[PDB]
Amino acid sequence: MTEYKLVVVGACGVGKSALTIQLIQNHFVDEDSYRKQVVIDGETSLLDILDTAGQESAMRDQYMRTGEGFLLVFAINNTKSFEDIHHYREQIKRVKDSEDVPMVLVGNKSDLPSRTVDTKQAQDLARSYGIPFIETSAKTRQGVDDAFYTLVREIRKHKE
Ligand SMILES: Nc1nc2c(ncn2[C@@H]2O[C@H](COP(=O)(O)OP(=O)(O)O)[C@@H](O)[C@H]2O)c(=O)[nH]1
Ligand SMILES: *CCS(=O)(=O)NC1CCN(C(=O)CNc2cc(Cl)c(Cl)cc2CC)CC1
Ligand SMILES: [Mg+2]
Repeated sequence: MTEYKLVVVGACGVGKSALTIQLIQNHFVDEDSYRKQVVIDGETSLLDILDTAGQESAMRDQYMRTGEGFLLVFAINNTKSFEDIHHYREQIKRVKDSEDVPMVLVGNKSDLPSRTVDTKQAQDLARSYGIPFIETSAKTRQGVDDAFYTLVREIRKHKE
Protein backbone atom coordinates (compact mmCIF):
# COMPACT_ATOMS: atom_id res chain seq x y z
CA MET A 1 0.00 0.00 0.00
CA THR A 2 1.13 3.54 -0.79
CA GLU A 3 2.32 5.58 2.18
CA TYR A 4 2.87 9.37 2.21
CA LYS A 5 5.00 10.99 4.90
CA LEU A 6 3.70 14.53 5.37
CA VAL A 7 5.11 17.27 7.55
CA VAL A 8 3.11 20.30 8.65
CA VAL A 9 5.40 23.22 9.50
CA GLY A 10 4.81 26.78 10.68
CA ALA A 11 4.94 29.09 13.68
CA CYS A 12 3.36 28.06 16.93
CA GLY A 13 -0.34 28.72 17.21
CA VAL A 14 -1.15 28.91 13.48
CA GLY A 15 -3.31 25.78 13.71
CA LYS A 16 -1.08 22.95 12.47
CA SER A 17 -2.46 20.54 15.07
CA ALA A 18 -6.03 21.80 14.56
CA LEU A 19 -5.80 21.24 10.79
CA THR A 20 -4.43 17.74 11.19
CA ILE A 21 -7.00 16.84 13.85
CA GLN A 22 -9.78 18.05 11.57
CA LEU A 23 -8.42 15.96 8.68
CA ILE A 24 -7.82 12.80 10.68
CA GLN A 25 -10.36 12.91 13.51
CA ASN A 26 -13.03 15.20 12.00
CA HIS A 27 -13.48 17.64 14.86
CA PHE A 28 -12.36 20.99 16.23
CA VAL A 29 -12.24 22.20 19.84
CA ASP A 30 -11.32 25.84 20.45
CA GLU A 31 -0.90 14.58 19.74
CA ASP A 32 2.01 15.80 17.59
CA SER A 33 1.76 12.92 15.11
CA TYR A 34 -1.12 11.24 13.27
CA ARG A 35 -1.58 8.17 11.08
CA LYS A 36 -4.64 7.25 8.98
CA GLN A 37 -5.62 5.53 5.74
CA VAL A 38 -7.75 7.55 3.39
CA VAL A 39 -8.71 7.26 -0.26
CA ILE A 40 -7.52 10.05 -2.53
CA ASP A 41 -8.69 10.06 -6.14
CA GLY A 42 -9.45 6.35 -5.78
CA GLU A 43 -5.97 5.50 -4.47
CA THR A 44 -5.75 4.08 -0.97
CA SER A 45 -3.11 6.16 0.76
CA LEU A 46 -1.71 5.80 4.27
CA LEU A 47 -0.93 9.30 5.57
CA ASP A 48 1.77 9.60 8.20
CA ILE A 49 1.73 13.18 9.44
CA LEU A 50 3.94 15.23 11.78
CA ASP A 51 3.05 18.71 13.08
CA THR A 52 6.11 20.75 14.06
CA ALA A 53 7.22 24.35 14.66
CA GLY A 54 10.90 23.38 14.91
CA GLN A 55 11.28 24.64 18.49
CA GLU A 56 10.01 21.56 20.33
CA SER A 57 15.21 17.54 17.32
CA ALA A 58 16.04 13.95 16.40
CA MET A 59 12.57 12.92 15.24
CA ARG A 60 12.24 16.36 13.64
CA ASP A 61 15.38 16.46 11.49
CA GLN A 62 14.72 12.84 10.56
CA TYR A 63 11.15 13.85 9.76
CA MET A 64 12.34 16.63 7.45
CA ARG A 65 14.69 14.26 5.59
CA THR A 66 12.06 11.54 5.07
CA GLY A 67 9.11 13.86 4.63
CA GLU A 68 7.86 13.64 1.06
CA GLY A 69 5.71 16.75 1.18
CA PHE A 70 5.27 19.80 3.38
CA LEU A 71 2.41 22.08 4.35
CA LEU A 72 3.78 25.56 5.03
CA VAL A 73 1.19 26.99 7.40
CA PHE A 74 0.64 30.57 8.50
CA ALA A 75 -2.45 32.21 10.02
CA ILE A 76 -4.17 35.12 8.27
CA ASN A 77 -4.21 37.03 11.56
CA ASN A 78 -0.52 36.50 12.33
CA THR A 79 1.84 38.58 10.21
CA LYS A 80 4.93 37.16 11.90
CA SER A 81 3.82 33.62 10.99
CA PHE A 82 3.60 34.68 7.33
CA GLU A 83 7.02 36.33 7.51
CA ASP A 84 8.37 33.05 8.96
CA ILE A 85 7.33 31.00 5.90
CA HIS A 86 10.47 31.76 3.87
CA HIS A 87 12.65 30.42 6.70
CA TYR A 88 10.73 27.16 6.82
CA ARG A 89 10.88 26.67 3.05
CA GLU A 90 14.60 27.42 2.95
CA GLN A 91 15.19 24.96 5.79
CA ILE A 92 13.37 22.18 3.95
CA LYS A 93 15.22 22.80 0.69
CA ARG A 94 18.55 22.68 2.54
CA VAL A 95 17.81 19.42 4.34
CA LYS A 96 16.25 17.79 1.26
CA ASP A 97 19.15 19.15 -0.81
CA SER A 98 16.67 19.80 -3.62
CA GLU A 99 14.97 22.67 -5.43
CA ASP A 100 11.96 20.48 -6.20
CA VAL A 101 10.26 19.50 -2.94
CA PRO A 102 6.46 19.07 -2.86
CA MET A 103 4.94 21.89 -0.82
CA VAL A 104 1.66 23.72 -0.35
CA LEU A 105 1.23 27.16 1.24
CA VAL A 106 -1.65 27.21 3.71
CA GLY A 107 -3.32 30.33 5.08
CA ASN A 108 -5.28 29.13 8.10
CA LYS A 109 -7.91 30.73 10.35
CA SER A 110 -9.75 32.05 7.27
CA ASP A 111 -13.00 32.09 9.25
CA LEU A 112 -11.68 34.87 11.48
CA PRO A 113 -12.59 38.52 10.76
CA SER A 114 -9.15 39.69 11.92
CA ARG A 115 -6.84 39.71 8.93
CA THR A 116 -3.36 41.15 8.66
CA VAL A 117 -2.08 39.06 5.73
CA ASP A 118 -3.77 39.81 2.39
CA THR A 119 -4.80 36.89 0.19
CA LYS A 120 -2.92 38.63 -2.64
CA GLN A 121 0.30 38.64 -0.57
CA ALA A 122 -0.01 34.92 -0.05
CA GLN A 123 -0.96 34.19 -3.65
CA ASP A 124 2.00 36.24 -4.81
CA LEU A 125 4.42 34.35 -2.53
CA ALA A 126 3.10 30.94 -3.55
CA ARG A 127 3.40 31.95 -7.23
CA SER A 128 7.04 32.88 -6.66
CA TYR A 129 7.72 29.50 -5.04
CA GLY A 130 5.78 27.68 -7.76
CA ILE A 131 3.47 25.97 -5.25
CA PRO A 132 -0.27 25.98 -4.57
CA PHE A 133 -1.88 28.34 -2.04
CA ILE A 134 -4.96 27.20 -0.15
CA GLU A 135 -6.98 29.19 2.37
CA THR A 136 -8.16 26.98 5.23
CA SER A 137 -10.15 26.99 8.42
CA ALA A 138 -9.66 24.13 10.86
CA LYS A 139 -12.82 25.43 12.56
CA THR A 140 -15.20 25.33 9.57
CA ARG A 141 -13.23 22.69 7.60
CA GLN A 142 -12.84 25.14 4.70
CA GLY A 143 -10.01 23.91 2.51
CA VAL A 144 -8.76 21.19 4.87
CA ASP A 145 -9.14 18.14 2.61
CA ASP A 146 -8.06 20.30 -0.33
CA ALA A 147 -4.81 21.30 1.40
CA PHE A 148 -3.71 17.78 2.29
CA TYR A 149 -4.96 16.08 -0.87
CA THR A 150 -3.37 18.76 -3.05
CA LEU A 151 -0.09 18.02 -1.26
CA VAL A 152 -0.49 14.29 -1.95
CA ARG A 153 -1.10 15.19 -5.60
CA GLU A 154 2.10 17.28 -5.58
CA ILE A 155 4.00 14.28 -4.19
CA ARG A 156 2.62 12.07 -6.96
CA LYS A 157 3.64 14.65 -9.57
CA HIS A 158 7.16 14.59 -8.12
CA LYS A 159 7.37 10.78 -8.15
CA GLU A 160 6.00 10.55 -11.71
N1 LIG B 1 -10.83 30.33 14.75
C1 LIG B 1 -9.90 29.42 14.42
N2 LIG B 1 -9.08 29.00 15.38
C2 LIG B 1 -8.13 28.09 15.09
C3 LIG B 1 -8.00 27.57 13.73
N3 LIG B 1 -6.98 26.70 13.74
C4 LIG B 1 -6.49 26.66 15.01
N4 LIG B 1 -7.20 27.48 15.80
C5 LIG B 1 -6.97 27.77 17.22
O1 LIG B 1 -5.69 28.39 17.31
C6 LIG B 1 -5.03 27.93 18.49
C7 LIG B 1 -3.73 27.21 18.16
O2 LIG B 1 -4.02 26.07 17.35
P1 LIG B 1 -3.02 24.84 17.30
O3 LIG B 1 -3.62 23.74 16.48
O4 LIG B 1 -2.64 24.41 18.71
O5 LIG B 1 -1.74 25.51 16.60
P2 LIG B 1 -0.30 24.84 16.34
O6 LIG B 1 0.67 25.33 17.41
O7 LIG B 1 0.13 25.37 14.99
O8 LIG B 1 -0.41 23.34 16.32
C8 LIG B 1 -6.00 27.00 19.20
O9 LIG B 1 -6.73 27.73 20.19
C9 LIG B 1 -6.92 26.54 18.09
O10 LIG B 1 -8.24 26.16 18.51
C10 LIG B 1 -8.93 28.08 12.73
O11 LIG B 1 -8.88 27.71 11.54
N5 LIG B 1 -9.82 28.98 13.15
C1 LIG C 1 3.56 26.13 20.41
C2 LIG C 1 4.17 26.89 21.50
S1 LIG C 1 5.02 26.10 22.84
O1 LIG C 1 4.52 24.73 23.04
O2 LIG C 1 6.39 25.86 22.51
N1 LIG C 1 4.83 27.06 24.21
C3 LIG C 1 4.70 28.45 23.90
C4 LIG C 1 3.42 29.00 24.44
C5 LIG C 1 3.29 30.45 24.16
N2 LIG C 1 4.46 31.16 24.67
C6 LIG C 1 4.48 32.21 25.67
O3 LIG C 1 5.56 32.69 25.99
C7 LIG C 1 3.21 32.76 26.33
N3 LIG C 1 3.18 32.91 27.74
C8 LIG C 1 4.21 33.58 28.52
C9 LIG C 1 5.37 32.90 28.86
C10 LIG C 1 6.37 33.55 29.62
CL1 LIG C 1 7.82 32.69 30.04
C11 LIG C 1 6.19 34.88 30.05
CL2 LIG C 1 7.40 35.69 30.98
C12 LIG C 1 5.04 35.55 29.71
C13 LIG C 1 4.03 34.91 28.95
C14 LIG C 1 2.81 35.70 28.63
C15 LIG C 1 2.98 36.90 27.82
C16 LIG C 1 5.69 30.65 24.07
C17 LIG C 1 5.89 29.21 24.37
MG1 LIG D 1 0.65 21.78 17.62
